[PDB]
Amino acid sequence: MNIFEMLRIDEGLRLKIYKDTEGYYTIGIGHLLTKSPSLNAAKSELDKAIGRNTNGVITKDEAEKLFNQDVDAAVRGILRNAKLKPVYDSLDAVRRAAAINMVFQMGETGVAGFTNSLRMLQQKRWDEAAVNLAKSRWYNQTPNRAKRVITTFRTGTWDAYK
Ligand SMILES: CNc1ccccc1
Repeated sequence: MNIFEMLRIDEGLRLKIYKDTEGYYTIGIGHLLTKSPSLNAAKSELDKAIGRNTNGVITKDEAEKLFNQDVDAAVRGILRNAKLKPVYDSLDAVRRAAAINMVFQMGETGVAGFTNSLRMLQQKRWDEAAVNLAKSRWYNQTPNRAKRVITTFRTGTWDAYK
């Protein structure tokens, strides 16, 4: 198990444009295309990302390419965020994957509002952090996925993904 396998489980793989849990046009392995309610706008974003006229359909290779870029961009974003970087750096590799998972799902900004969880995670108060993390819109809207990510934060193991 690793960050790529973890997010592949949580996000799935779909080669046609679909709506994510929030109703936003998405493709591949959780690659958000747009928050716009326009399908044509999403197809435009897809063509831009892939570099060809896709007509709402991509290959597995293309999906995995976007997935690579998205994971890489999530990590690089964390490291350029003044609030997230110190907490991330303080974590072990397993919990770092849980950190990337969150940023991948809700964006950098969404996570930065977990100020109290971030502090508990840096202090390594794992049970407390796990309790605080679940007191969120994130947990309430996606409980099963959030439980897995929180368990990873709590334990520093891959038990929730086995
Ligand atoms: C709580 N998730 C998270 C995300 C990014 C860096 C540290 C922690």
